[PDB]
Amino acid sequence: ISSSIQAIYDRLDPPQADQQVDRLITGRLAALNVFVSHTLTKYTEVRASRQ
Amino acid sequence: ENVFAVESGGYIPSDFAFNNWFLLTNTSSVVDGVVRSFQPLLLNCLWSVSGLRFTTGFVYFNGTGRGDCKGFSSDVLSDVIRYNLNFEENLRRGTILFKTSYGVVVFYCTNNLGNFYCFVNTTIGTETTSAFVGALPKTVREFVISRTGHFYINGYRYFTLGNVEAVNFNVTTAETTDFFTVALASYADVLVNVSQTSIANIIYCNSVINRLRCDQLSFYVPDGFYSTSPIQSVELPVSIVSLPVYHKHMFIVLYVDFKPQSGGGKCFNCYPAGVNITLANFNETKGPLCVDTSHFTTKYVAVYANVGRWSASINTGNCPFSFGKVNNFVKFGSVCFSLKDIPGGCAMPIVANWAYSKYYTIGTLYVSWSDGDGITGVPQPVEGVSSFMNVTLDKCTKYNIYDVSGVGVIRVSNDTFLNGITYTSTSGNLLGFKDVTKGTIYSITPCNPPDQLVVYQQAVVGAMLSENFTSYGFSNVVELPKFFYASNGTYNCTDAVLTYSSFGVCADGSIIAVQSAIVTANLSIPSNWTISVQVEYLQITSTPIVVDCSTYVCNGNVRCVELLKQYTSACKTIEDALRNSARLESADVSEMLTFDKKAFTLANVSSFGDYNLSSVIPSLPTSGSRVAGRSAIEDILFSKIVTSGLGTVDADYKNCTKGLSIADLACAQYYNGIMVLPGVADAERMAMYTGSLIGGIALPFSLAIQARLNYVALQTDVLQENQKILAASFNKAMTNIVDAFTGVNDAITQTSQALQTVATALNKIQDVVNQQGNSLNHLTSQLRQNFQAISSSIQAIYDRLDPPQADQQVDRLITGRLAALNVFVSHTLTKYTEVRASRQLAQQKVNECVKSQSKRYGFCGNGTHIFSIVNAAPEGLVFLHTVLLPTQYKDVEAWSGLCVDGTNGYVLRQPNLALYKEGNYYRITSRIMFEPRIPTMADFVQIENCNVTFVNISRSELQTIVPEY
Amino acid sequence: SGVGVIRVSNDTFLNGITYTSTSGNLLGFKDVTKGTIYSITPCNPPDQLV
Amino acid sequence: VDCSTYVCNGNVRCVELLKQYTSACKTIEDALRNSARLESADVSEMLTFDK
Amino acid sequence: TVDADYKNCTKGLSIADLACAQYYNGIMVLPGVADAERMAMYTGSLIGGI
Amino acid sequence: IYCNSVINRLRCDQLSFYVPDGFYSTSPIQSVELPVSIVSLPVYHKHMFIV
Ligand SMILES: *[C@@H]1O[C@H](CO)[C@@H](O[C@@H]2O[C@H](CO)[C@@H](O[C@@H]3O[C@H](CO[C@H]4O[C@H](CO)[C@@H](O)[C@H](O[C@H]5O[C@H](CO)[C@@H](O)[C@H](O)[C@@H]5O)[C@@H]4O)[C@@H](O)[C@H](O[C@H]4O[C@H](CO)[C@@H](O)[C@H](O)[C@@H]4O[C@H]4O[C@H](CO)[C@@H](O)[C@H](O)[C@@H]4O)[C@@H]3O)[C@H](O)[C@H]2NC(C)=O)[C@H](O)[C@H]1NC(C)=O
Ligand SMILES: *[C@@H]1O[C@H](CO)[C@@H](O[C@@H]2O[C@H](CO)[C@@H](O[C@@H]3O[C@H](CO)[C@@H](O)[C@H](O)[C@@H]3O)[C@H](O)[C@H]2NC(C)=O)[C@H](O)[C@H]1NC(C)=O
Ligand SMILES: *[C@@H]1O[C@H](CO)[C@@H](O[C@@H]2O[C@H](CO)[C@@H](O)[C@H](O)[C@H]2NC(C)=O)[C@H](O)[C@H]1NC(C)=O
Ligand SMILES: *[C@@H]1O[C@H](CO)[C@@H](O[C@@H]2O[C@H](CO)[C@@H](O)[C@H](O)[C@H]2NC(C)=O)[C@H](O)[C@H]1NC(C)=O
Ligand SMILES: *[C@@H]1O[C@H](CO)[C@@H](O[C@@H]2O[C@H](CO)[C@@H](O)[C@H](O)[C@H]2NC(C)=O)[C@H](O)[C@H]1NC(C)=O
Ligand SMILES: *[C@@H]1O[C@H](CO)[C@@H](O)[C@H](O)[C@H]1NC(C)=O
Ligand SMILES: *[C@@H]1O[C@H](CO)[C@@H](O)[C@H](O)[C@H]1NC(C)=O
Ligand SMILES: *[C@@H]1O[C@H](CO)[C@@H](O)[C@H](O)[C@H]1NC(C)=O
Ligand SMILES: *[C@@H]1O[C@H](CO)[C@@H](O)[C@H](O)[C@H]1NC(C)=O
Ligand SMILES: *[C@@H]1O[C@H](CO)[C@@H](O)[C@H](O)[C@H]1NC(C)=O
Ligand SMILES: *[C@@H]1O[C@H](CO)[C@@H](O)[C@H](O)[C@H]1NC(C)=O
Ligand SMILES: *[C@@H]1O[C@H](CO)[C@@H](O)[C@H](O)[C@H]1NC(C)=O
Ligand SMILES: *[C@@H]1O[C@H](CO)[C@@H](O)[C@H](O)[C@H]1NC(C)=O
Ligand SMILES: *[C@@H]1O[C@H](CO)[C@@H](O)[C@H](O)[C@H]1NC(C)=O
Ligand SMILES: *[C@@H]1O[C@H](CO)[C@@H](O)[C@H](O)[C@H]1NC(C)=O
Ligand SMILES: *[C@@H]1O[C@H](CO)[C@@H](O)[C@H](O)[C@H]1NC(C)=O
Ligand SMILES: *[C@@H]1O[C@H](CO)[C@@H](O)[C@H](O)[C@H]1NC(C)=O
Ligand SMILES: *[C@@H]1O[C@H](CO)[C@@H](O)[C@H](O)[C@H]1NC(C)=O
Repeated sequence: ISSSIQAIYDRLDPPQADQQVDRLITGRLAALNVFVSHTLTKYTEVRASRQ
Repeated sequence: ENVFAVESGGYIPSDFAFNNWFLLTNTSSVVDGVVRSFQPLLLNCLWSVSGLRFTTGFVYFNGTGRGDCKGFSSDVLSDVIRYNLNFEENLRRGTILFKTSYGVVVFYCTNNLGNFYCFVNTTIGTETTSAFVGALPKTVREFVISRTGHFYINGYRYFTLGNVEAVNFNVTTAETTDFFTVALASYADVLVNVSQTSIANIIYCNSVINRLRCDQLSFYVPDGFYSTSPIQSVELPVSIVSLPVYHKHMFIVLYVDFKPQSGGGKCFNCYPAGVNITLANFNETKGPLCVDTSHFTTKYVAVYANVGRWSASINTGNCPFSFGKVNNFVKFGSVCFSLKDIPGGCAMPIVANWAYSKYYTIGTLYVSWSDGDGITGVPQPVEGVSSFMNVTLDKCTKYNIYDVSGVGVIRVSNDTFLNGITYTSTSGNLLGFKDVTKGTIYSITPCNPPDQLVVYQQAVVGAMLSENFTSYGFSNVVELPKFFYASNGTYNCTDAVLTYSSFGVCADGSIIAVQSAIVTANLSIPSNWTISVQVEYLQITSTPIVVDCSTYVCNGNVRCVELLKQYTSACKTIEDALRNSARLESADVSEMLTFDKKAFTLANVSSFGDYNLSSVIPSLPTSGSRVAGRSAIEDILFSKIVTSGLGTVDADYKNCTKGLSIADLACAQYYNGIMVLPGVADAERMAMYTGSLIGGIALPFSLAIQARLNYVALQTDVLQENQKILAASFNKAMTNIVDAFTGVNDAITQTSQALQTVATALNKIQDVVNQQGNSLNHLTSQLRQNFQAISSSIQAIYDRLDPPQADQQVDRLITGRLAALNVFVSHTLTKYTEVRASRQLAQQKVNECVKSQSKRYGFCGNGTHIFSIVNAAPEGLVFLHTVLLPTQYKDVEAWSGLCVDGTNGYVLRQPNLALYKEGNYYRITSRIMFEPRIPTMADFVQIENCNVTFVNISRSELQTIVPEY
Repeated sequence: SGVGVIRVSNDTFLNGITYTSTSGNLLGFKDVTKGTIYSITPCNPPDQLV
Repeated sequence: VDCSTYVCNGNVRCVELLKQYTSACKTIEDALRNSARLESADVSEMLTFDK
Repeated sequence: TVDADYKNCTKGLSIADLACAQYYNGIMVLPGVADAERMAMYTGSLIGGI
Repeated sequence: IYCNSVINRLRCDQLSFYVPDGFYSTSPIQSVELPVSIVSLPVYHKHMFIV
């Protein structure tokens, strides 16, 4: 429904709200896992550059 | 008796066996694992009753009527009563009675198909509606009643009774030896270690450190820096801001009335009598009731009594909001309600239910809307043209500001901006807003932004804060260039146990920053030499993991596998990335682990005399089935480190379908298609490699070890005093580090240089084990997650649905589970790249330190190096380095210049060193050190002069300097 | 629900009626009337081919 | 990254729901922490001094 | 930004700059491992090596 | 090729006419139809047909 997680809880009964929020949790954990790959990649490239 | 005194505050003492106390469940009790849950394990009172006599009593969850409590007490409203039974007549006679808010309920069991069945006598008005409820589980050892009427027997919820005031349990006891304990308990938040489906040990997530254990599912937390946000204030003011608007106002009031059936002539639970429902002002001759006004409010009115176990409610049904919840500033372009169906609108069922066990849509509310705005739902009435702004400055607040909502601290701010009315980050969070009527700018700070905690030896030793006051109960704060730091630090330490960029933290939690032969001189030199053994660990490998992608994704379901084929090469690319990287680890480690039979037979205590290397040489093959076995320090190390509850890598598949017992983690993850390959570095091949490499120093053996001293010290250190006493000193140092691995022994500061390295090594090894466990846990646990489908159980989808519709549900699970694999592949490949660097460092450490004698400083221990020992460790090699250190540190004087035949003078161009004379010898050494090592040609230049600051010598006495001048 | 081989097993456990992995798969169950414990093995777990 | 704060924006109901994502945050944030510790070690080793 | 400084991010006297705004999202840039002082020290020593 | 033999199934499931030397995971094909087993807690068997 929204990116504003508080707005989901403002709108909905908790059983239905939690299944909306599971979409945001699953998305945001994927967004972190992408950023971790960017970060680790850059450290490996930089480790070669430092050597 | 096996019963205990409750600790003050209500906790269960950490040594307790949990002998017949069960982890409660609504379903699916875990076999082995670490789990975090709310459980009734915080105890408000506990006592026992014993079968010499019997007493019958009614115990109220408010604590009334309880027994004589042990160790501690509290008078709060309990959530649960636990009865724990020592004895064998179980529930097969006697009764349990519940004073329910409307009457007495009796539970009892009977066998009058020779086994026992259980029945509940709900009694109302003195008519008894006796009901069956289940078979009795065979050996009742615990049963538990919640205040909300859940009844758990042996840790499973057999049924529910609805709210209870008081419980009585009534028994006649065959012996004086019979007893049961009783406990009144409250739901508390705990981390639990479960083995063979029984509680082994627990911790409570109450203290700052235990919360950091719980939130990482680990009983041990490795040293490091951990992010945490402190728990937020339990209830919050509300603040509201909006643009002024004409306050035309409306109430949507919904009234629900219904009656029970009664007297059994119409059966009390069977369908609601007397149902009446209305909206106010729903004159349906006008059509659906519509919100004409700018602000509206929703009210639900319960006209019915809560007679018996009857309840009623609105539910969201299929709407993107709930009735009631639309009062929270939800906005619409138009919204309308009806009790007759309306087109395109969702419907909210007006549900009555009895006992949460029979449910009736006594009506429904039909609701329809346009998105947009001009209609807002609000908590309470409003009037006129003027509109309030309601704000709670400087306190954490729940806000709805210009139709944006969240939680934070609202504060008036020094900025002025012409533009806009709300200000936001890239992430769309509110950062501030403008009071449009007044031109003031307010800023939003999230209350409890993340702090960061420094953990060292499983206490929080300090914290890093965005503000200048002592969170976490620390004593003092200091400013630093980019944050505040808070600690119980005395600022009187110099050795850092952790480092974080430019900053070192010492063991007190206190924080710090980190970084002559020319002269007739007085300089300070060790007249005695002492040796220390220093310990370092490098990971050599990680146990390769290969996943059968088809089995992981589809759980073996045949329809799923046919659908998975459409994901062209998706499995192929995942599983081949894991296979290729496993093949490279196997090649590299197998290349590294050499052997040499000659050196291996020499690698023995017989070959070392005074030097008690007995603890580090590989053991004889007492089994005969091997060339070698683990050393004493290897067995201590492998046994001292707890294999993770989150996922094993010591897998063995040859029992996983013989099936004589319920699967351990190794088989349980193999069922999910995850295979740990056999370790590339077998304990035999490690003992062979390591033994050969220790034997490489025997290639007279103590005299060769003494020759390694001679690179520091020629003349003195071959004297029997040094030969014997340095060997005795080595044996003492070895005795200290083998004790330190064997068990916790306190380090004084002098031993702490060595003993901190042992503590550092064990924390690094336990961290490697725990990271491997977590990586594997995150993969297996994702199978439990349903990716916006009906269920994670792929067979259940096919049980429910026609194949065309089922396959589109399953595509959600396939897409999710292929993403979960792709994440695990990145974890795995990352760890192999980190380990490849660690392995490369380790094999050059083997060359320089272990085989050679390293000429570097600080590369093998903080001290002057003589030799190294290696041993196996978890996924690892561990190193012992032996190093020589100043003692009896005092003046030994040093000379600029030497005067030759009393007539010619010698001046020296070797500033890296110090030059000194003793016992008819002259010796040149690093500026503060006691190396009896001789000077050389072209260190000295010669002049037709002498000075009184020189020493005096003939051209034959020059032989003490060199034979060459 | 699922597919697998159900087998009577040597274990005894007091707790629960169903037993599960971290992945939420059934690993076994208890016949509540009789106190026997049964274990579930998935038929055709992955082998590996050279 | 504080994975809990990134995913849930500090909302308390969300954090209780996020606990069900067993070790998902733990593996993200420990990968970032371990790699940060290695960068700090390597650069701190490289940047010598001689008065 | 990566030139972060957290010691103003809750004093709150002005609306957050990017450094605080991303810290609100739980993203922390650690202090640079190579401080301008430690760089000047390393570099100076290494130029002095001639 | 026809995905009938053990090796040809391993070719087909990798979309390759050539399979490189190595170790390949496979689960053998399952029995074509299955008995049904049912377990449930005892309950009062009041019964109805929706025809
Ligand atoms: C099998 O399934 C059943 C359901 O079929 C599960 O039953 C539920 O279990 C959960 C816990 O897992 C229960 O929640 C806890 O209930 C405690 C008692 O709550 C009742 O009384 C309080 C007032 O005393 C009411 O507020 C509750 O709810 C009502 O009020 C809210 C207000 O928002 C309404 O929304 C509801 O509609 C109700 O009208 C209940 O009537 C309660 O104390 C407990 O609170 C702690 O935990 C929450 C988070 O879960 C914290 O926010 C809160 O701050 C409390 O924790 C802190 O406070 C304690 C105080 O001593 C301190 O020690 C610490 O500081 C601590 O951090 C929580 O709400 C739920 O009520 C229950 N439902 C039913 C219907 O029974 C079973 O548990 C499950 N079994 C297993 C084994 O999994
Ligand atoms: C979680 O709970 C289980 C069960 O208590 C713990 O496993 C047990 O751990 C103990 C040591 O804490 C092991 O005991 C040792 O076993 C060896 C080998 O038999 C023996 O030589 C030692 O003298 C000692 O007895 C025990 O074997 C092990 N039991 C099982 C069934 O695994 C586990 O360690 C707990 N985890 C945590 C983090 O608390
Ligand atoms: C616990 O709840 C019980 C039941 O409501 C309370 O006991 C009753 O209290 C009323 C008012 O004093 C009396 O009329 C009843 O006769 C009491 N019954 C019994 C058996 O005592 C009790 O007072 C409550 N206790 C606490 C600590 O709140
Ligand atoms: C629970 O209620 C049932 C039904 O009222 C009780 O069983 C009846 O008890 C009376 C008196 O002994 C007998 O006349 C009936 O023939 C019984 N009916 C059946 C079906 O057995 C039962 O005794 C109550 N449970 C108790 C008191 O433990
Ligand atoms: C830092 O010092 C403070 C005292 O200045 C310690 O505070 C105690 O904490 C324990 C555990 O919560 C309490 O039982 C005590 O009552 C507290 N004492 C006071 C005076 O507040 C704190 O534990 C110390 N922390 C560390 C890690 O050293
Ligand atoms: C208590 O249990 C005994 C079992 O012998 C039974 O005879 C008695 O009627 C019970 N009394 C109550 C009040 O449940
Ligand atoms: C119930 O079990 C007891 C146990 O000895 C037995 O004596 C009695 O006959 C049984 N009653 C029945 C089957 O009705
Ligand atoms: C239904 O309930 C409402 C609210 O109490 C009331 O106005 C109305 O008279 C009741 N009866 C009918 C037939 O609507
Ligand atoms: C602000 O909201 C609170 C919440 O109860 C209320 O008590 C107070 O009257 C409100 N102030 C104004 C100006 O409406
Ligand atoms: C505060 O506001 C005034 C006027 O906007 C400005 O001169 C001053 O520099 C500001 N100081 C800070 C710290 O924002
Ligand atoms: C921070 O706290 C300390 C100790 O109370 C105090 O001396 C100092 O003035 C405070 N302010 C700053 C900016 O350091
Ligand atoms: C502070 O450290 C110095 C040097 O180690 C020591 O002499 C002194 O005793 C220490 N003081 C305390 C009490 O920590
Ligand atoms: C060590 O050497 C001695 C003889 O030098 C020999 O008797 C003994 O068996 C050897 N021990 C081992 C385990 O190699
Ligand atoms: C070597 O040290 C170990 C320490 O446990 C001891 O058991 C052994 O007897 C010692 N052997 C010699 C030759 O000193
Ligand atoms: C495998 O089963 C056999 C049965 O003979 C047993 O002896 C062995 O200990 C079991 N091993 C494991 C790791 O389950
Ligand atoms: C190295 O050892 C010396 C002498 O024990 C000690 O003063 C110094 O602080 C140590 N430095 C490190 C980095 O361990
Ligand atoms: C089989 O069960 C009995 C009793 O539970 C136990 O003594 C025995 O050790 C078990 N053996 C195995 C291999 O599970
Ligand atoms: C932080 O606030 C202080 C207020 O005294 C100000 O002097 C300083 O310039 C600010 N620094 C940053 C980076 O915001």
